[PDB]
Amino acid sequence: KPQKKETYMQKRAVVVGREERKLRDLMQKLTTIRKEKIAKRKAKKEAQ
Amino acid sequence: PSSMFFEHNEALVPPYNVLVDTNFLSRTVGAKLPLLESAMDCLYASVN
Amino acid sequence: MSSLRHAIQRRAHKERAQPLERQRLGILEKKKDYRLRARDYKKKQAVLKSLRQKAAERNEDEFYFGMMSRKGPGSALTRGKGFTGTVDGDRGNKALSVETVRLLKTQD
Amino acid sequence: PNRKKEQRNPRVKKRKKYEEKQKKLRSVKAVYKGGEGPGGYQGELSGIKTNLVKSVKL
Amino acid sequence: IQILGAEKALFRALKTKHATPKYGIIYHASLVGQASGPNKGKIARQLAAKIAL
Amino acid sequence: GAKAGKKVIVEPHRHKGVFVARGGKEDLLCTANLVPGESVYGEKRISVETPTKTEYRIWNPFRSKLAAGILGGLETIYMKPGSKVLYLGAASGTSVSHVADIVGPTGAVYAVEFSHRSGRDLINMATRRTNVIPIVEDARKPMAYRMLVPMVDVIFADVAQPDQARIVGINARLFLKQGGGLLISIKASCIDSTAPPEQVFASEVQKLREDKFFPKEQLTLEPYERDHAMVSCVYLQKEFEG
Amino acid sequence: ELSVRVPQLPGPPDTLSDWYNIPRTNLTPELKRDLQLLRMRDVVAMGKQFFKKDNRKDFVPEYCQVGTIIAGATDGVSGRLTRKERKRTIVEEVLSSDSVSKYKRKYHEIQEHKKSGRKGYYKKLMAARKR
Amino acid sequence: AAWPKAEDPALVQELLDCVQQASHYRQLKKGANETTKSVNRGTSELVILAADTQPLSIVLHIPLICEEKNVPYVYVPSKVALGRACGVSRAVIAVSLTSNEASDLNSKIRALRDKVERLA
Repeated sequence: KPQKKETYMQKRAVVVGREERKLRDLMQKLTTIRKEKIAKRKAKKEAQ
Repeated sequence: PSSMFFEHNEALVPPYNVLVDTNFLSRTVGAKLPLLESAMDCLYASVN
Repeated sequence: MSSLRHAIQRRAHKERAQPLERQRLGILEKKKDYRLRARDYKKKQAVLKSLRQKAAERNEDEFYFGMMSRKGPGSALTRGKGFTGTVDGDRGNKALSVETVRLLKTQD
Repeated sequence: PNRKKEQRNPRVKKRKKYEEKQKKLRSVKAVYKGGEGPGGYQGELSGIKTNLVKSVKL
Repeated sequence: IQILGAEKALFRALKTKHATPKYGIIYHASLVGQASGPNKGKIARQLAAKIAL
Repeated sequence: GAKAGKKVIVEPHRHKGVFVARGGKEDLLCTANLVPGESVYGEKRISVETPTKTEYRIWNPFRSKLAAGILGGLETIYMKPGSKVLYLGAASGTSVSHVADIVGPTGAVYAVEFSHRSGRDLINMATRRTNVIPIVEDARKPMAYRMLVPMVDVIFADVAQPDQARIVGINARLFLKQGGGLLISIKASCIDSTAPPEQVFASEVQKLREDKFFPKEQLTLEPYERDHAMVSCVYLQKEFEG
Repeated sequence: ELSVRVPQLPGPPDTLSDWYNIPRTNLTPELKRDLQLLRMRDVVAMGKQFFKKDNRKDFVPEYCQVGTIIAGATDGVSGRLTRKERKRTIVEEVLSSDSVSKYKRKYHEIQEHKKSGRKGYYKKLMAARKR
Repeated sequence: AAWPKAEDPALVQELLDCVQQASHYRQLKKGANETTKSVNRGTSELVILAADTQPLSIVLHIPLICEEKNVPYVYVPSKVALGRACGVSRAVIAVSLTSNEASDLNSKIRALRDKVERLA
C-alpha cells in the first residue's frame, strides 16, 4: 500500500545539491535512451 | 579466414595444392590415367 | 503468381477515417484495433477463469508456514473500509529501537 | 513494371552492389584499412572484450 | 581540540549525516597511541579535554 | 582520443599480468609498470593512487605484435607472472618491456638482439628493468648464449627472417622445456613475397610441425597489421605445462 | 638470537596474486555511476562510435582500480585535457562534454512516444465525450 | 658505419630505377623527416639511404627505427644520384617508398627487398 504519512527516515533525508541532481538527470536520460535502443534492436533481430 | 571474399577463396592461385583421397587415387589408376599429367591438363596450371 | 500481377494489382487500398462530424468519439476501430481489444479481453478473462477455478477448488484446512509471517486478506468486517482482497506486503520500514534513534537524532 | 534508376545502367548497378558487398564484408571479418593514424594511438576505439577467443584452433 | 585537523571528514560527515571522525591531530600524540580498540576514542576525548584545560 | 587526464578504470584481463583499462570512449590495454614513474619510449601510462607506486603502462597494438595478438583474441599467451621467456628479435626493447612487466620481478626475460645500436637501447631498458637480461648475439647461432639462457618456459619469436622456422627450431631445441609454449609472429611478405599469405602460413606451420612443435592456435592479426599471423604452439607435448 | 614467538592465531581473496594485487572494488556510488556509464557508453557517443556488446548480468567486476592517464611524451598540445576539463569522475566528464542537449532531445522524443496513448489520452477522450 | 651497403653490379641502378618508378606512381616519400614519419606510421616497404651524406649521423639515425619496425634498408652511394632519380632538383639523402594493396610496382618492390634481405 502506498504510504500516506511521512516517516522519520523520509523527514531526515538530506536535500541533495545541484551537481548531484545534474548527474542524476543525466543518468536517467541515458538509461531511458539505452532501454529504447535495446528494445528496437531486439525487435529487429526477432523479425530477422 | 583471410583471403575469403564470400565463399570465394582467394588463397588458391597456381601452383595448386591438391589433396588426394584413396577413392580418387584408386579410380585414377583404374582409368589408365596419369595423375599429375591429368591434374595439370585439368587445371591448366602447375599442381603440387 | 507474383510476376503475373501488375503494379496496379499490387497497389495498396487505403483506409477510411472516422467522419469529421463524429471525430470527438475517438478513432474508428477497424480489424487491427479490434484484434488488439479482443486479445486483451480474452487474456484477462483467461486469468480470471483460472483464478475462479483456484478459488473454487481450495482446501479450507490448508497450512503453509508463511501464514505465521503474513497478514491475511481478512474480510471487509475485520479489515474495514480499507479492504482489498490483496494480501498487504511490507514496504521495508521497521519499528526502530531507541538507541539507534538516539544516534540518528544526534546526527540530525 | 517500374524499375530503378540503378537498374537502367548495368555498370552503376554493379558499382553499388560492390560497395554494399564490400560493406557487408567489414561486418563479418576485419579489414586492415590503414594502421595507426597520424594522430597516434587513441585507444582501441570500439571496445575490448576479454572473454572472446578469435583464433583458428588447429 | 579533539578534531582539529580532521575538519574535512568532519564537515563532510556533518553535512551528509554520516558519522564524524573520532580525532584529529591528537591521534599522533603519545598517550592516545598506547590504547587499542574503543579505548582509543575514549582516551582521545579525555586527552582533548585535559588539553583544553 | 584517449587524452591525458581522463579517468579510466583498470580491470584484469583474461590473461595473467595483463589488464584492460576502460573508460569513456576508448578501452585500452595495459600492463603493471615494473619501474614506476618513468616511461620507456614516451608512452601514455596510467597512475592510480591506491587508498603513488602503482602505475600501469599502455600497450600499443600497432607497435607490438603481442598486444596485437592479445587484442585479436589468442586463447593463451603462456606467460604467467613468474615464467621465464626467451625473446628472439628484441629490437630496441619496446615490447620486451611489456613482456618483462607481465612476468614480473620473479620471472626473467632473456632478450636476444643482434644489431648493436638496438643493443644499446636494449641495455638501457634492461638497466632499468632488473629481470630482463640483454643478449647481443645472433639468434641464428644459439651456441653463443648457452651460458646465459637456462631452460625457459615460453619463447617469443618476432624475427623477420626467411629462415625463421629453423632459427626457432634450433633455439627451442636448445632452450625450451618439455611442453614449452611459444608464440611466433609470421610476416608473409618476408617469408615468401610471391605466394599468398594463407599458403605461407600453412607452410610455416608445417615446418614447425616438422621441427617438432605441436601447433594449437593461429590468428591473422588483421586490423592492426596486414598479412601477419601469430601461431601459438607447444613444444614436444599436447598440453602446455604438464 | 632466538626469541619467544608472538602467537598470532586469532573467504574470497582481497588482492589478486596473479595480477599484481588489484584491490577489491570499494563499491562507492560514484564508482557505481561510472560502471553504469561504461556499460552505457554506446548511448553516450550517440551513434558516432559503436562498441562491443558486452552485456553480463552484473556490470560491476570483482577487481577494479580508478586511474588517470598521465602523459604521452610525443603528444602534448591537443592530447592533453586542460585544467577546466580535468574532472573528478567519468560522468562529470560526460556531463561537461557537449551533446547533453542531444540526450535531452532524444529523451523528450522517447517521452512523447511513451506518453502517446497511455492515460492522458484517455482522460482527453473522456472529457471530449462528456462535453 | 653503413654495413648494408649496396655494391656496384646492377643493384644500385635497380634501386634507383625502382625509386623513379615509385616517384612516378606517387608512392614515395622524400627526405629524412618524411622517411622517419613513414616508417613510424608503418606504411614503408623499403627505405633507401644515401651514403655520401655530410656527417652521416642522419642516415645513421634512420636505421634504428627501421630495425625496430623490421623494414629493409639499404645505402646507395650518391645523394645527387638519389635526387636525380627522384626528380627533385635537390639532393635527397633518404627515400622511403611505401606499400599499396594493388599495383604492379610491388613486384619490383618484392624482388628488391628479397635482394636487400640477402644483402643483410
